[PDB]
This record gives sequence, structure tokens and C-alpha cells, in this order.
Amino acid sequence: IMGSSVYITVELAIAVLAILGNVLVCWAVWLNSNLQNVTNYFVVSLAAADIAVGVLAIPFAITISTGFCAACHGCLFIACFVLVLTQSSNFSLLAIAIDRYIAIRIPLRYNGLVTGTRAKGIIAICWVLSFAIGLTPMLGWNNCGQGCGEGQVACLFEDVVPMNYMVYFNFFACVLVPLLLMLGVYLRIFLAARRQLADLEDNWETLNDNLKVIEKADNAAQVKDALTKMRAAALDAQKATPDFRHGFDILVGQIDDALKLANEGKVKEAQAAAEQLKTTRNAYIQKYLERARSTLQKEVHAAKSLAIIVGLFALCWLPLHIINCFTFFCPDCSHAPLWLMYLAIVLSHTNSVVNPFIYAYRIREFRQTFRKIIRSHVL
Amino acid sequence: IMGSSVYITVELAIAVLAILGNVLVCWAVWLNSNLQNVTNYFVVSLAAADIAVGVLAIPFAITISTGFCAACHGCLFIACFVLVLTQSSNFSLLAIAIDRYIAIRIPLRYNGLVTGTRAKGIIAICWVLSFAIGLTPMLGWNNCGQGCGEGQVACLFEDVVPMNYMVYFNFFACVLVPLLLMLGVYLRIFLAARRQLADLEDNWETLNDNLKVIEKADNAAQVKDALTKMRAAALDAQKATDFRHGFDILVGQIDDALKLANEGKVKEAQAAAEQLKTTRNAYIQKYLERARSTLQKEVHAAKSLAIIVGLFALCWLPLHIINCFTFFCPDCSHAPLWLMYLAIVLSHTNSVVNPFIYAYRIREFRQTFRKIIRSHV
Ligand SMILES: CCNC(=O)[C@H]1O[C@@H](n2cnc3c(NCC(c4ccccc4)c4ccccc4)nc(C(=O)NCCNC(=O)NC4CCN(c5ccccn5)CC4)nc32)[C@H](O)[C@@H]1O
Ligand SMILES: CCNC(=O)[C@H]1O[C@@H](n2cnc3c(NCC(c4ccccc4)c4ccccc4)nc(C(=O)NCCNC(=O)NC4CCN(c5ccccn5)CC4)nc32)[C@H](O)[C@@H]1O
Repeated sequence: IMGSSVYITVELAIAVLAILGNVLVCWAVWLNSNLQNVTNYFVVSLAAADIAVGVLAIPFAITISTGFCAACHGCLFIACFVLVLTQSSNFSLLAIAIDRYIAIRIPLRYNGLVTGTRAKGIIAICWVLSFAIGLTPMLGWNNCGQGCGEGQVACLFEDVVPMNYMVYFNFFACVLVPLLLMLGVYLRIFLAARRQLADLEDNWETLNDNLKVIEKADNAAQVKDALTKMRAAALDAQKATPDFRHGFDILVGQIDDALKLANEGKVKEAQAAAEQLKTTRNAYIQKYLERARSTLQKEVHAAKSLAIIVGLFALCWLPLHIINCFTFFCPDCSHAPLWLMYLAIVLSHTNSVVNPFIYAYRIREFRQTFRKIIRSHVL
Repeated sequence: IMGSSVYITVELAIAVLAILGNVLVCWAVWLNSNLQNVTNYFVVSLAAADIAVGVLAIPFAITISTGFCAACHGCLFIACFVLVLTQSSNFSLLAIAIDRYIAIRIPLRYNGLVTGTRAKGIIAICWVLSFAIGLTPMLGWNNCGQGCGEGQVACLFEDVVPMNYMVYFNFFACVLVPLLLMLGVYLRIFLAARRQLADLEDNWETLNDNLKVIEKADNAAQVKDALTKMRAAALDAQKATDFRHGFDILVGQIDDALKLANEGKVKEAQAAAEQLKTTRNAYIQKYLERARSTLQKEVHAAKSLAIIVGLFALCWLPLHIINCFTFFCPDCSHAPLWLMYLAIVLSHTNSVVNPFIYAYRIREFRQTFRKIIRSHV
């Protein structure tokens, strides 16, 4: 088999999975109602760019690996467009990553900040900078101011796109920063799930232990110390908690009634009051947990969701762009074989097509809507 | 006197200093034919943007300080437009600095790359960049999501333009990046002189010595050893650089001096080598004339850049340095009213005196400014 026939056969397959995997998501949003929220409009817009990446961009990238006699400013257009469409995916994916940062770390402000209005404008900002970075060489910064005769060059990417443009401008800004942002967004969401866990479990253990002491502590002032450490832990739990505000005002009250029952000879009532506030028997503690729980198990999901996206985004775009930097800074030294460099192109067009499907299939509601269309409309 | 009455007074004074000095720069380039090159097209293009700053941006950046009752997207439009205008003064100053980087370190490809079509193009890139950045808040990244009633905010800058836009985005990319680039441009040009200076003052001295040897050089083959060093030095000088014609004859004359030196020393070596002394050496004399011309030409374009960078950092730093302090440390100590407003005036001063000082350092500009005065006056 040829070296070009294999590239095109594989490269055209990704274009199919591009359109297929992203219209199914574009199908599940148009059908299921509980998926039409703000977060998933970005998935609609990312899949919309991904379909433009599959329909229009991948054929324009195969066009570039041929190198036929064509005019400069025309062959420049082809390379600018595949740049434009590959800018849109990395930018729309960045919007989903930042949206998850808002609804998870700043939840009491998510409604009045990410409405349907600015979400329609955030995507409009992504596509505007895609056409700004994209159509930059067309306005001068290209490589034909001065084989096929006059006016016609070999239509390859490195021939019409300046390599310093790809090194200094395109990579450093449209792949590096978008990755270092989704990195910092994943990290601060990951770390947020780690701080909420350690303080809840430690507060918890102090409550059960102290109530365990008090119940089994007697003939000493240990009860006074145990109530003090219980009060402090309930307040630390109040600082993080926001139902939960009302219930915490009452837990503080029950510790005071506990301290008022610990005050005058009512040592058994102080033990009863520790039983009032002991986990098993407190309506407010149990309510406090399920909140502090539900957020943990939910945003650890959206943490691993980002861990998979960043782990896939860095994995796909860097090989193509790292090879670029060696060609510009180290052109005397060694290259990569003729097959390994085209794979760096294949991987680039993978992240731009299989990203909206991974985070979709990781959510249980998208996983149930997909099955309802495959069994019904497909068959 | 008022703290606001002096603000608009000082601001309007700067608005005129923009108008005159840069129309003067454009008055000069339109007169002299030899000023109509490609680099001074970037100086006119920059001088044109600084005229717009004093005509539109300064009247807009004052209305922004009043904090008057107006709809948000009306104060946004006044606030995004001042971000589009100051944008193009730093991106056109960047184009001058990039142009001066090419002409100095890569001169054998300057005219074949920086045509009037791509200079018409590069400037368009700088301007299309500004709209793509300045009109980001108008596309959503503003402040009126959720005094004067409903829908109308106190038309201040920080009331319509976010601060994560003016730190995470507008400073990181439109003050820090443009300034650090022109810093590296100055750095690579400043180091270009020391390397073109050394290897020549090396080649020249290696050449002076061996012939000064050859003059008082003894009988025997020691004269032949000295010629071998001169040939290698002449090859090094030919490597680092009409002109290429004079070296092949020079290399030809050293080989002409070589065979004669291989056989009879006393008489054969003296004629050719003595005419390789600067006096009877036409090709060395043409060669030294070029290096003397190029060396102190790029240093006056290196000091011209240390000034362009120094003036640029002296003004666009105090504004965005305070922007970062109010964004990453809003609780801690503030800069007072006048000092924060001074930083606004600073960032507006560079926008009216930056093409000037650079153009005024050009000697062809300096005569064209005095010819305008005597004719007008
Ligand atoms: C969000 C941003 N979006 C993008 O960046 C998108 O733009 C595309 N792209 C981005 N850099 C691209 C890029 N660098 C060029 C790079 C390279 C070339 C080929 C394959 C991978 C990378 C290169 C390396 C070495 C020399 C020149 C360029 N070469 C291409 C693109 O088509 N090559 C297909 C057609 N070329 C070719 O047959 N060359 C042959 C290969 C062998 N000889 C080599 C190797 C070493 C030295 C000299 N000769 C040169 C001729 N495409 C790119 C890509 O599809 C991205 O998705
Ligand atoms: C391509 C780059 N282009 C540019 O950067 C241009 O855009 C303009 N600009 C860029 N950041 C700007 C910027 N930050 C706001 C910053 C500041 C404010 C005033 C003066 C200098 C800097 C600030 C600091 C602290 C608090 C809020 C904002 N404030 C203004 C601009 O007009 N203030 C005039 C109208 N506001 C005001 O009276 N507030 C008062 C100031 C005093 N109280 C303070 C200070 C501390 C704490 C509380 N209260 C707040 C209200 N203008 C800017 C400026 O004209 C630049 O030339």
C-alpha cells in the first residue's frame, strides 16, 4: 500500500466520525429537553465547529498534503481556512472548560453571569478570533512576496504559512494558552474537590469522636473540652456551608443547649444533648452532609471529565506543533520520519472531532438519549 | 483648582501635541521624495494612529472619567473605542520595530519581502488585530449583565470594561507582548553590532599584522606562512558578507602573491603584498567603507529602539501595573486619585511622542521639519 493512500484512507475516516459523532450530540440536544441548558449550548456550538472541521477542514487539509501547481494567494486561502476551523474547536472547547469552572466554584453567581445572552456572545468571540488568527497571513504575513512557472507554487502548508507564524503566533497563543487555561481550570476544580473533602471528614470525625468521648467520658472536665471542640468544628462547617444555613443556626443552638444542659448537674442531659447532636440523630447534620456530598461526587465527575479533556487535548495538538518548533529553531538538526509527521496531522484532526462526544458519553443523561436514537431512528 | 479641571486641561493639551507633531511627521514624508521608503511608511502609519488618539480617544477617555448617566452599551461603545485606538498605536509602533529588525539583521531579503503591498498588508494586520481585541467586550465580555435609574450606569471605565479583560487579556497581550517583542528587537540589534564589529576588527588586525610582518618579514618561507593566515582571514571576511566582486579579486591577489612567494622571496613577495596595504588596496578600502557605514547606522537605530522601548515602558506600565494591583489585590493600599489619573496621562503621552522622537532621530526628518517652519512663518 502507498504512503499517501493510507494517509487519505485514515484521514477520511476521521472526517466521517467527525460528522457522525457530532450530529448525534446535535440530535440529543434537539430532542431531550433536560439537555438544553446553558452548558450544553456550548457542546452544540463545539459540535457545530467540529462538523465544519469534518465537512470543510479535513478535505482542505488533504488538499494541502498534495502540492499541486496553484497560485499563491489561492493556496493561501485553503491553509487559512483549515486554520480558522481548527481555531474554532480549540476555542469552543475552551468555553466548555471555563463554563464548568463557573458552575462549580462560583455556583451562587452562575445564573446571573452565564445567561443565554453572553453564551451566544462567548461563542461569537471564539469564532471572531478564529477568523482573526486564521486570516492573518492573507493580509500580508505570508510567503510569496517574491517548478510551475511564474505565479504558481507547490501547494503545501509550510510553503504558504510562515513557520514563525506557526511558532511565535499560532502555537504560543491558540494551543499553548488554551491548554494552560484548561490546565489551570482542571487543577483549581480538582483542588477544590480535595479541600472540601478533607475538612468535612475531619469535622465529621471530631463530632463522632467527641460525642463518643462525652458518652463514655465521665468524672472529669473532658466534657467541657469536648463541647468546645464540637462547637469549633460546627462553626468551621458553617463557614464553608451556605436548608443548610437555617439548619446550621439550629445546630449551633443545640450545642448551646448542650452547653446549657452541661451547665448545672444535668450531666445525663449533656450526654443526651451530645446524643441530640450525634450524627445518627440530627436532621441538620444529615442535611449538611448530602449537600457537601452531592457537590463532591458531582464535581469530581466534572473534574475527571476535564482530566480526560486536557489529557486528550495536549496529547493531540502538541506533536504537530512541537515538530513545528524544531523545524524553525533547529533546522540544521534532525527531523522526524515521513510517516511520524503525518500522524501528527492525523492526531490534530482527532481532538477536533472526538472531544464533544467524550464529555457527552461521560454524562448519564446523554448516554440514555444516545441509546434511544440508535434503537429507534437508526434501525 | 480642581483635580478634574486639571485632568481635562492636561488631557486636552496632550490632544494637541498629538495633532501637530504627527501631521508634521506626515508633512515631512509627503514632501521629501527620499523619505518615501517602506520604513517611513510605517512611521507615517504610526503617526496617523497617534493623530486619531488625540482626536477621538482622548475626547472619549475624558467622557469616560465623568461617570455620567448613560446606557451601558453606550458607555461600552465609548470605552471599547478607546481600547481599539490605543491598540493600533502600540501595534503600529510594533510594526516599525519589526521592520527595523528585518532591515538590520536580514538585509539581503528586505526589499524582496517588505514591499509596499505587504506594508499595506502588515499595517492592516495590526488594525484588524485591534478590532478583534478591542471589540471583545462589546461581543459579550462586558459588565452590564447584572444612581441613574435602570439600564444606565455611571459612565466610568471600570463600570463597562471588566478588569479580568484589562489584566488576563488586554495587558497580557497588548502591552506586555508588544513591549517585550520590541525589547528583543533592540536586544538582537544591540548584539548584532558587537559581532559585526569583532570579527572585522579581528580580520583587519590579522591582515594588518601579517602584511606589517611581510613588510619587515625576513627571507625564507616565513613570508609564505604569513600569507596563509591572510588568505584564511580574507575568506572569513568574505563569508560574513559590487562588494563580493572586490573580494574575489582580493583573494585573487593573495593567490597571485602566493605563487611568487613560493619561489623567490626578496623580490616577488614585496610587490603584490605591499599593494595589499590599505593604500594600494582598492578592494580593502571599499570593504572598510561599508562596515563603517553599516555599524554606526544600526547603533543609531539601536539607540533609537532603546528610546522607543524606554518611552513605551515609561507610560503603558503605570496604568496596567495599577490595573493588576486593583485586580489581584483590591483590598490592599491604593494609589491616590491624582497618581492613578497620572497613569492615564502617562499612557496618553507616549501615544503622541513616540513616532516623533524616533522620526526626530532620523536626520532626513530633522531637516524636513525646519523647512516647513520658515515657509509657514
Ligand atoms: C489550531 C491551529 N491549527 C493548525 O495548526 C492546523 O493547521 C495544519 N498544520 C499546522 N501546521 C502544519 C504543518 N507544518 C509543516 C511541517 C509538517 C510537515 C508535514 C507533516 C507534518 C508536519 C514540516 C516539517 C518539516 C519540513 C517542512 C514542514 N504542516 C502541515 C501539512 O499539511 N503537511 C502536509 C504537506 N507537507 C509535506 O509533505 N512536507 C514534506 C515532508 C518531508 N520534508 C521534510 C522534513 C524535514 C525537513 C525537510 N523536509 C518536507 C516536505 N500542516 C500543518 C494542521 O492540519 C493543523 O490542524
Ligand atoms: C490598548 C490599551 N489602552 C488603554 O489601556 C486605554 O484605555 C484607558 N484605560 C485603561 N484602563 C483603564 C482604567 N482602570 C481603572 C483603574 C484606574 C482608575 C482611575 C484612574 C486610573 C486607573 C481603577 C483603579 C481603582 C479602582 C477602579 C478603577 N481606568 C480608566 C479611567 O478612565 N478611569 C477614569 C474614571 N474612573 C474613576 O474615576 N474611578 C474612581 C477612582 C478612585 N476609586 C478607587 C481607587 C481604589 C479603590 C476604590 N476606588 C474608584 C473610582 N481608564 C483606563 C486608558 O485611557 C488607556 O489609555
